[PDB]
Amino acid sequence: IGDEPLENYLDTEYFGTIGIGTPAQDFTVIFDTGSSNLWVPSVYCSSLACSDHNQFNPDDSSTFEATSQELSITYGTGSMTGILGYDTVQVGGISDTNQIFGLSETEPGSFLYYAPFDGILGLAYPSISASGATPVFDNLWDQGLVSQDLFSVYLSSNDDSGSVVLLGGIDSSYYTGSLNWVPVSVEGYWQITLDSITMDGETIACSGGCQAIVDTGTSLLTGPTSAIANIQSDIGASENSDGEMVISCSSIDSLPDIVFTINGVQYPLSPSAYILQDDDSCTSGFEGMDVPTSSGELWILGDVFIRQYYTVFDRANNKVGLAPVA
Ligand SMILES: CC(C)(C)NC(=O)[C@@H]1C[C@@H]2CCCC[C@@H]2CN1C[C@@H](O)[C@H](Cc1ccccc1)NC(=O)[C@H](CC(N)=O)NC(=O)c1ccc2ccccc2n1
Repeated sequence: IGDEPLENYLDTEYFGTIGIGTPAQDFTVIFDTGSSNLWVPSVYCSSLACSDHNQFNPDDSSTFEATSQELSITYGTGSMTGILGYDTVQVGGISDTNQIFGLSETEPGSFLYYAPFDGILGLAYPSISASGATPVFDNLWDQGLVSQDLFSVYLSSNDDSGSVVLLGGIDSSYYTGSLNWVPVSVEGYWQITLDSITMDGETIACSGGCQAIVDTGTSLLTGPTSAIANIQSDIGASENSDGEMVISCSSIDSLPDIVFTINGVQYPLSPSAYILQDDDSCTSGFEGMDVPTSSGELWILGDVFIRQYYTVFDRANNKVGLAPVA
């Protein structure tokens, strides 16, 4: 069982350190359950974002193996192109030998330039991995480096330390009650069916159900634009002249919970969860973002949600487990 500590950066980004190569070259990466590739910047990249982050240098590792397979990934925000290579990846105390990963060659645009972290470590299914690159957790399982085919995630609140990804285990001290298991509706993302979103026992979005993903790599709780506007209206949020969904810090205390029903079970978020506070600057924890799929538009249950619920991602089962944080 491997234990990867995560830094909680401003309750907005959670990343941990990994080593790549021999000897290990270190990188910070988002542990991202909404994607499946591992990549880091490399010395082959001249983009601005590569210039202000740690760069992998294959010529300094005795265990690197080149490939000629190319890689291209577009995220919600940010994108990269690169080349795949193999090396040993030290993650959560495990030596992940023979791990295929991306060496960036372009990282265009500005979001990544300002980001504290170097790269991304995807924890989703191989079906959404670009160039069909074996994801890290799949490689760990395939090599028998974890005995149970599952991992769990605790994300801390209030910028505290203690966030972790537990590779190959579940630690019950992080949660109250027993885990509620939710079947994966579509295997690619960790995608599940949301049954309803309610406030004061009135349904306010996702009438008749809707698809959602559990995504540690997304800060906010996102959903279709029109539905989110309604929610924002419902919690009394309004965009300021600077493009920021502002809310009076007094509402944290007046407002009711917003309840997510998942596999027939209620998962409330109190105002203190769905409203972000920073010394009398309070923004909405909801953000409108349209994510079209075959099935339907996706909701994203990001860090706003995950901070409240210890999450188990079970590949043996194809289930997500949830329970309220301790
Ligand atoms: C959703 C949003 C608020 C924009 N947040 C993010 O995107 C953060 C931003 C972070 C900083 C920069 C680098 C990426 C990380 C991780 N991501 C979360 C990350 O978990 C994100 C969640 C997501 C899923 C689907 C659609 C959009 C967004 N996943 C992704 O972005 C995955 C990555 C992949 N190729 O597998 N991308 C897609 O699934 C993707 C992107 C663009 C598309 C355009 C047309 C058709 C299909 C498309 N699919």
